[PDB]
Amino acid sequence: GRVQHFTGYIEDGRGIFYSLPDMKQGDIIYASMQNTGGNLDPLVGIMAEEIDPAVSLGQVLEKALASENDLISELTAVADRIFLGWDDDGGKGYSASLEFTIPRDGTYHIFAGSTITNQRLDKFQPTYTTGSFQLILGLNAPQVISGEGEPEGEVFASLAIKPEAHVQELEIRLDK
Amino acid sequence: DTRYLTQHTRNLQPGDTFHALVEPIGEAPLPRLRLTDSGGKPLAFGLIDQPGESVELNYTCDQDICELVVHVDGTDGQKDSGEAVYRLLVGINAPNLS
Repeated sequence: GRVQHFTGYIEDGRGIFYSLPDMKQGDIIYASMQNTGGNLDPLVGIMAEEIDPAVSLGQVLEKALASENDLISELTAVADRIFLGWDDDGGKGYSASLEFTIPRDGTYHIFAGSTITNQRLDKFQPTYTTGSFQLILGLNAPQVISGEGEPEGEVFASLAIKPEAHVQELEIRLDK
Repeated sequence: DTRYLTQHTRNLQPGDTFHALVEPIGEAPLPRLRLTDSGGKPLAFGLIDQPGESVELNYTCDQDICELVVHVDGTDGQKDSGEAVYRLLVGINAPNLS
């Protein structure tokens, strides 16, 4: 069992990607993603090659859908397609416990970000969430999904390089 | 005044079902029904039934404990509807229409 720690910040549901080069078929990947601050509802996923989930997930945001289980259906279908394995937004075992058996040799990527959920009871208003987190990564280490993580062996992963536009102006007024 | 509604339900035990229904008793427009957790995160949709007048809704508890909150969305309706009545049918284990 080999175990690593990571911390980071999700700025309105844009996630962070971590590279896992030369993984071996039959390896078991264990991921735990816990909220450390803010209202972030964590979303963990594992992929083979990198394609950007913000585009696809952004389209789910745009749907002011028929009603709630329409969102379940649409998020379920998108997550299943984008990731080889995924696990969700908050709950009892903190937020993201995800066991994944590696199907073949090669480079893999785990995505750590926001789910899309409702926060409020005054109106049904589903959005991405924001905040800091701790990610526990385990290679053949079952204790990671038990809520106990200690850094254990050799490094196998680190931070994966894409552009995001935001611009504004306003009027500044210096005087007496 | 009150254009949206919630009801905090009882704590559902592991592997226990839930049934819900809305019916316009005062010939009012059709509402959206939903089930959500104690926080915001939602669990279901109250679908519009075969007849076309009832809002049928279903869910079963998979987490360790389920504390639930039924929503009755009143945003798509008659503008300033002084009277709008609804009959909210809610129950745990028997699908019937102590």
